[PDB]
Amino acid sequence: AETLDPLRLPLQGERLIEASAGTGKTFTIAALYLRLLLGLGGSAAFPRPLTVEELLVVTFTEAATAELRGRIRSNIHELRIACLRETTDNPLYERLLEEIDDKAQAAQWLLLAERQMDEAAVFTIHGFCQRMLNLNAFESGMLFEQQLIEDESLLRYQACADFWRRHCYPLPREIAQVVFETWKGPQALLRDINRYLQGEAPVIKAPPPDDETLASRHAQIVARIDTVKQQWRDAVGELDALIESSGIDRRKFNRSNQAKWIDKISAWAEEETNSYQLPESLEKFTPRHPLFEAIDQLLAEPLSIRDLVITRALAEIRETVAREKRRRGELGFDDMLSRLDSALRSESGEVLAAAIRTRFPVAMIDEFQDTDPQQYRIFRRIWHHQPETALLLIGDPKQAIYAFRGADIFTYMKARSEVHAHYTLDTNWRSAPGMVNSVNKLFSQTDDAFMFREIPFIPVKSAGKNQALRFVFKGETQPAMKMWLMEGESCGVGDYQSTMAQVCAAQIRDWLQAGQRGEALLMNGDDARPVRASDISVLVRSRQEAAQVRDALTLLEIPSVYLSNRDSVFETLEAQEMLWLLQAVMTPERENTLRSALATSMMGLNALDIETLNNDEHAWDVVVEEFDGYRQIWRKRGVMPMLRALMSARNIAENLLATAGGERRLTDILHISELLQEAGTQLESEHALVRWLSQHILEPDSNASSQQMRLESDKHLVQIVTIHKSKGLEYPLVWLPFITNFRVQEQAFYHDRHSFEAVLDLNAAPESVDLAEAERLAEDLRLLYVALTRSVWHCSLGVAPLVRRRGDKKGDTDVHQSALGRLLQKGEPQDAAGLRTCIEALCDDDIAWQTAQTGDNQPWQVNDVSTAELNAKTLQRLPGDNWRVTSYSGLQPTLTPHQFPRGASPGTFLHSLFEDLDFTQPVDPNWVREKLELGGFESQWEPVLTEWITAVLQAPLNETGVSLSQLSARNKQVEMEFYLPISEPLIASQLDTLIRQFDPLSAGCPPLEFMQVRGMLKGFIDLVFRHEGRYYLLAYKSNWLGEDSSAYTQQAMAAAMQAHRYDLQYQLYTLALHRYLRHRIADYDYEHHFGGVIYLFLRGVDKEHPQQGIYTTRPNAGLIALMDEMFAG
Amino acid sequence: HSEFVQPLPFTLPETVPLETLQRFWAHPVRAFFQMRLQVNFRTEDSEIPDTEPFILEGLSRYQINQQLLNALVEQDDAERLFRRFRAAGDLPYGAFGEIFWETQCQEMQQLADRVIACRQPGQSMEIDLACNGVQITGWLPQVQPDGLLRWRPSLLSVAQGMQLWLEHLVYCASGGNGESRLFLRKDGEWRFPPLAAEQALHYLSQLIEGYREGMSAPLLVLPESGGAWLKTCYDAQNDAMLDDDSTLQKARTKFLQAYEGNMMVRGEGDDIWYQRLWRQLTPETMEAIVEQSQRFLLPLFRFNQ
DNA sequence: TTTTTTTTTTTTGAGCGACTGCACTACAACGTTGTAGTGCAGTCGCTCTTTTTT
Repeated sequence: AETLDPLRLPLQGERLIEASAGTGKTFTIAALYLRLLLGLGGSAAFPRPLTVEELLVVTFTEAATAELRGRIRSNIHELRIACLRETTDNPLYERLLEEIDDKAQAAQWLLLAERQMDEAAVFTIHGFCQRMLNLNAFESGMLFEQQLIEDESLLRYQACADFWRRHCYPLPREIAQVVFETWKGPQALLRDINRYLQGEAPVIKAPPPDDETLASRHAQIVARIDTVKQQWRDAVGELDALIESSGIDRRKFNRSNQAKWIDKISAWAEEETNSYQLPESLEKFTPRHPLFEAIDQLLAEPLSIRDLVITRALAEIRETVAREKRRRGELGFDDMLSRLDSALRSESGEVLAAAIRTRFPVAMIDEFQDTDPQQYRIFRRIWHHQPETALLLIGDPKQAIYAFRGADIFTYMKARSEVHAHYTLDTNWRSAPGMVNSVNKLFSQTDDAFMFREIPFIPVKSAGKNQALRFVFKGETQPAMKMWLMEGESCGVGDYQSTMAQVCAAQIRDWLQAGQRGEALLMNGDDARPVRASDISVLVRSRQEAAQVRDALTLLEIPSVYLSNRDSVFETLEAQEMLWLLQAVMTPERENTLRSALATSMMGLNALDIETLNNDEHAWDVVVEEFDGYRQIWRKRGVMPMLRALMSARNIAENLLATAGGERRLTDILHISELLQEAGTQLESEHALVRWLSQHILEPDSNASSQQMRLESDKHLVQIVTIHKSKGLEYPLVWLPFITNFRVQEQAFYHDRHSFEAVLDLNAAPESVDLAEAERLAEDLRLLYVALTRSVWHCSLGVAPLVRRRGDKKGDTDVHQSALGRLLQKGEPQDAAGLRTCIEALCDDDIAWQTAQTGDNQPWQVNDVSTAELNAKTLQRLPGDNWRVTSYSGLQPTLTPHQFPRGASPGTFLHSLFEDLDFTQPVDPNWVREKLELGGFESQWEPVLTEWITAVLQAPLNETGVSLSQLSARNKQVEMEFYLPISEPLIASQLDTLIRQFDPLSAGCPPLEFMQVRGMLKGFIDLVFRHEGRYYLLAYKSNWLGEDSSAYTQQAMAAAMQAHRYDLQYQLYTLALHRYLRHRIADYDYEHHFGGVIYLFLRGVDKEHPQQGIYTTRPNAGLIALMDEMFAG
Repeated sequence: HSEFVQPLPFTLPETVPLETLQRFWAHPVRAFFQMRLQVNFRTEDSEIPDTEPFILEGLSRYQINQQLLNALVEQDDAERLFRRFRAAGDLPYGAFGEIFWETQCQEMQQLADRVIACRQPGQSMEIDLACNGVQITGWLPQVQPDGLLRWRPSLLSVAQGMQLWLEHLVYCASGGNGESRLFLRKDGEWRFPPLAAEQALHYLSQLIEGYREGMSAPLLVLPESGGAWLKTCYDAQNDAMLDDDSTLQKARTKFLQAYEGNMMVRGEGDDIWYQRLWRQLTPETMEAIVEQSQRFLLPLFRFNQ
């Protein structure tokens, strides 16, 4: 390998950058981005400078892409400032400014890069795949709009249930017995194959043929058993082997066990006594007959139907899932990768790859250790050997810890074998040089410490600016790595975990007790910093050991947070308490639910309070009244106003903040309230949100929004974090209590050492188990390298002679089967004394060891401080007056028009019919039939409807007898919308008396009550029309349910006007029309131009009665001026 | 937030039925919640599953085993009950339901060969007792002349032993010289020898004092974890409790194993009645539970054979 | 076409592997008996990760 310089890297072909742990990888990506933007390098430069929309940056985590985009934006701004100033304070920026000859064009290009930073092509893997599938949809074959689903386990379980229905149901008893012996149901089969159903489908070594069913395999194994049974029945009754001292003379009784075994072939499990009839075992304890060799050939491979059912499940369930998602049109996260790989798999899609070479002629792929084989197949399809396009795989093989998710280090080894050039980062900028020397000492004990040939380890170099970092104690300078060796010969798992958790808690309380007095410090040169609780971090691997660390740390009065906590908030007790509270709010009449909700820990009441609440009826009446008020707020204002009024009236938030350990409960209550408010806006009913909350309590599925958050940020806490969640982070002091605990992989799923493909061995062959255990040990070594390289000042290790084997004292321990003992004992099995000598052999100034001491003196000291007085500001006045833009409604034989259905929708339909129809042209019956077809009414009403419409249009509505047919198109104006201003507070008492002074219809009609309305008033007049130089208004009222006879005279219409209060609407219409004719027409008089207002009741118009149906009214011409003066000011 | 445990005034009534004592000693914290202050935390019922039951586990398996054990205790036709359970859809379809019914019939026949080996026809009798000025009225079902015979398709637990001990105390106090036997699964058996009237009345007065103590204050007597701690600390050979550090650590290990179980078995601490009192199991409350279990659950393992 | 009621929970791990006790024959020390090796059965520890993509 070679060293990497960001200003001398040739950006041609494929390059492989191995950025070590703690190195400036994110800085190197920004440096290469600036190099690709400005086109720097000279002979090793790009042939042309590229824009922001041509540089492709690929990183898996979305937050990592956002952080990288922000860092690249900051680097672009800093380089633009340094190019405008021709000076900088950074040496890499100094060399970047020295490499360019021109300054104005580079500054203009950096300004255009800053302006085009929003359209930067820095996406994720699945985001880039979705963008390429939606962009070039023709060559790929992707729909334009699709619905992404977050959880795929439901459809996978449905397809597994369908496979179990269509495969396991028509089987007979002799096959279903073996199927039941393999798996109890489809859930166990899904739990077995769930790591293979997602992602790339693996290749099964020696698969069954496609025509072999379960019955053929069952008959084959039955015949294979029956042949051995026949050979035992033929060769029975003889004994010719020599009797040994190990071989007891009871073997004939075992032959009796083989005498009763051959009755039927309905079973599947043979006897263990056939193991006594093996020629390889009898010789070690003379076999001449081939019956023993036939028994050994029968027991050579396990008789199992499991592999064929697993192969049929992997052939059927994935196809059913893909067919269901093609039917529903949905897509998944890995489905984008599979669709892009199938598009590039085709013949035309290669040209699509050229389109990608037209789209981005460069690629910088970050986090190449987390690369699926589909992703590398795509990136090899696009950017293998084509000219003018560059590929930069920036990754680290020593950090590939996501093999459980779908990543694979054999893909990285294939990529390293395919590419030619290699570059590495020598300098490490994170940790102290003592920790760097400890890492380079522990991992360079033997050659190829990561046990693979294509993953070499190199000694990294520390930074020059961080060479003075020292974690100093009260005594002297503490070394970097302190391997706390637990003393003893052999120990269990739980006892070792408990002792190392107690030792870690004692070290945490010793660092915090001496840190608050100015003894333990972090010193950079001469600068010093006291160690707070946020500096010490415990690195665990599982949730159970994290809970063990938290329980062992909360006993010594030390609060700790779990950053890797992915548990749902709906699975706690607070969600059930909120469900009980919502059920008590929704149903406050039944006292049982209210009593069950009041006694919860959220309210916080004693048993005496509940007893006095059950005894006193008046206090329970007050509780029922305030819960009915909460129900009224919940029905009127929503979820969060009711919850805030409940938390403010009961004052439970202050009581939970006063209680120790209740702040996390309060943050969980607030998050549950936020999620209930987010789900309550999408639901109309009130009980539907309660059913949704009960369903989400019953559904423990984990979404990105429904996870537990950090409880507090101001108070420093000990941060427990898993190894996968600590990748790329930074911690001052790191404690590793369970770095020696290891777990043996049982399933046989490995990768071939030549083809580098995923090989799944369904049979229990020992070679596949060893080849899978080697990859498991390499994953454990990579986890060890990730967990060791996150400390800056000090890391502590927990070493112990752990024995996974069930024997207590066997003379050897299993630490060589772990990741730490493979570097300590150099990959050799030793004893506890051998482990102690291997620990004491590598003793330097940075690496020391001490024994594990079990002992506690005092938990901690609180050292609390007083709180200053604080108050909240109060608003002096009202926030706003009653300003609202409202309308009039805000201030308030067999076929006949009498038999028309009375409603709001037929009224609006008749209003639209009178609006759309022309008054000059005669009414056509087919147009009425078309309008009834568009509206959806009955077709039988149409010939009566058209003659009723013509009878309405023939009836004149004026004091002179003017019909609607005499109005031309320029004279009419339909649906005039007006806005009317008012600057005074509209008092109803000062307005109703002014109306009653002039309007004769206000003899009855007691006055309506409305608030002081100041602002604008909306209105929609139906029709305004002029005739013989006089303007007229026309409105439509069409409800008219209570009249069927000819009783709609002028008295009944006046009573309807007084009842429905259309007098105010007509008066506002006259005021608006007066103001409109005053603004439009110069030299305007109200008596000369205005003629009156006509109300047209549609169901009251008769052919013989011209007066019935119409209602003509003229104001007194003095109310309009006073109303204009009142509305003006 | 003040503590939920408060000394409440409670007067012991004259007539306390046997059903109230059985509901108290089935779960004392639940009986303090749902009967004294009448607070019963009613959880919502489970939703309908999306698929047919392929396996049998939980309440449905226990009901199937209960009906199969009640059918095999009278030597009835198991095939008729198989057709009855298959016609309702509670069994898996086809051969798998037959395999499940065959293994459950094998297990229930293995249990019935021990149950009806010492079974005699007995009728229900009346119980009218006067202990410490307290009247106890009730009925005991299936009282045979050999003693008390109960059978349940469950595991070896301390709550069923407490129930059998309460029935044996209420049976031996009014006549009834004889043993009391309960047969569980996996060769589990609770046996109590016959006692005199004085010892039975003394232990019944102790249980009545525990009942009147549980209504005023929450009686922190855990059956499973307290019984595990006691049977780790008890020695049946010398009739005395050990006090060495190894037994005191193994009893703490058994208490932490029975309180919070593994990721496959629901522990005793995962309950809606215990999380209301305390959020984290403090060692002071742990020692209080240990003292209450040593005070109350001691004749369970003292007279066990 | 009218109308009645009712408050009781229950269950849930088992296969892999070792420790120890009893039986059972092979073979050498002193025909018979003590010691050694192996098989079967009752009883008991242990243990079942990690995560994010529009």
